[PDB]
Amino acid sequence: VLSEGEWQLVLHVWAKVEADVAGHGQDILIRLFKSHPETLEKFDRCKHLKTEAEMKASEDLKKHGVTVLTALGAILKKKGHHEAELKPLAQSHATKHKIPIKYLEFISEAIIHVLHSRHPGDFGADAQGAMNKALELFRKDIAAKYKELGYQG
Ligand code: HEM
Ligand SMILES: O=C1C=CC(=O)N1c1ccc(O)cc1
Repeated sequence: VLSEGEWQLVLHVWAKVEADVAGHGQDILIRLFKSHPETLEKFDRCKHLKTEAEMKASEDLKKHGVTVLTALGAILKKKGHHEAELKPLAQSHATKHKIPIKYLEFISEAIIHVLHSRHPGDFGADAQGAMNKALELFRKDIAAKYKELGYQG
């Protein structure tokens, strides 16, 4: 469980992300695809992205990144009470997109990299620790739901 202070650090930095959801979403997905290129194979329209500049110019990539950050933001604002928000995400990610927990670890690392790149002054050790605990709780709860739906990935 997170402390109230740890939640407040997570939501403080999240309010910075919300100043430019699209740009943060682009940088997070570009970092994910650069660091772990196998992840580009999870959506057919993304095999066409061969350069960083094409990734930055893709309206499709930018809209995907806003959808990710919008859903994750709503989950983090529930401060752990996120069953109703997490269930549908687990359903689609386990049964349709087939995203393994290791790929949710990859995108978590990219989220931490971008938040520290853009907001170092508001993302020091305590804030990084709080965000890492919040993303750990997200991945733990989503994996339990994956298993309830019969997906062991
Ligand atoms: C913080 C983690 C993530 C969140 C909150 C998130 C959220 C979402 C949401 C809200 C959608 C649209 C609704 C849906 O189908 O569920 C979506 C679709 C999708 N996600 Fe994720 N996602 C996450 C991580 C990933 C990762 C790591 C991958 C691939 C490696 C991925 C692949 C997909 C695909 C292929 C779709 C459908 C895209 C489309 O049809 O245009 N997701 N995700
Ligand atoms: O799977 C792929 C390949 C490239 C791309 O943009 N995505 C994607 C990632 C996360 C997401 O939520 C939606 C789509």
